[PDB]
Amino acid sequence: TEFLKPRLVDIEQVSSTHAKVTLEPLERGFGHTLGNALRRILLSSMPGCAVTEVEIDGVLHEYSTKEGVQEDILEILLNLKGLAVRVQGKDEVILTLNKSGIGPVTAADITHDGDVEIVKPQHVICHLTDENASISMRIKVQRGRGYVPASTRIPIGRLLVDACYSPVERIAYNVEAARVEQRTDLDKLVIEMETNGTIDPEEAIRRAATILAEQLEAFVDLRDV
Amino acid sequence: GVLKIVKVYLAVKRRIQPGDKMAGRHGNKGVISKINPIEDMPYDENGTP
Repeated sequence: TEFLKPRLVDIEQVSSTHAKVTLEPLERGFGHTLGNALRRILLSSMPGCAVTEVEIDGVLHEYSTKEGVQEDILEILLNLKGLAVRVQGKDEVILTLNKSGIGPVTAADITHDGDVEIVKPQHVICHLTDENASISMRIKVQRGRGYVPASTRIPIGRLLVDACYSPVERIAYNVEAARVEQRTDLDKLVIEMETNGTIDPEEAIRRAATILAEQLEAFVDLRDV
Repeated sequence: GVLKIVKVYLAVKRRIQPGDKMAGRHGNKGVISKINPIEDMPYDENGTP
């Protein structure tokens, strides 16, 4: 009759990039059910901090090329799209990257304002070939959800980049048996995930529980005709 | 007759949408039905869709 409730019995940070977690106890059938549900939601709609706008002083339009930088402006923008950031209090913020001289250019050179936190300083944006050629650029990043391209939301120097509001890429789940526990058929659910590192596993799974519940609140809210 | 001619170059970044056409290396013609969520797609045991 009863249905024993699971608990987040384990969180483990296997790598600095990602983690795995465990739910226990679960009973027959609920395993794959909650597995697909959680995987679908944890892949579908999460918070995000994808870069939104990029300004560069020497750039009129995107498809030009700056002197002293080997790669195209578009390639630089794609590298920026490969960036990941963490912010706590503010919905939006402006980041400032200023640097000249020969050598690589990674996120480590960006201004390190408090809530703004780089998760991948080693992420290279570009390389510079000139001792005196300063890339000096402002980066508006705000929160969001899902995927917002430029054509949707749509200054001449302000160049627009599509949004990629997603901190995770890979998710999988496995059911298995638990200890005897004086009761067999108890199901342990192990959830494995891969993230850039911008989201804690507990935060993500708790938000998944909350969102799926309020969706079920509609099922609770079923009224009249 | 002409006194001056002016040309202008417009860039458009077209990504993808339903109805576009693509194929491989076997004559395997194919238009694209519907861009669809990662979550509707099938995935292996390790989860990669």
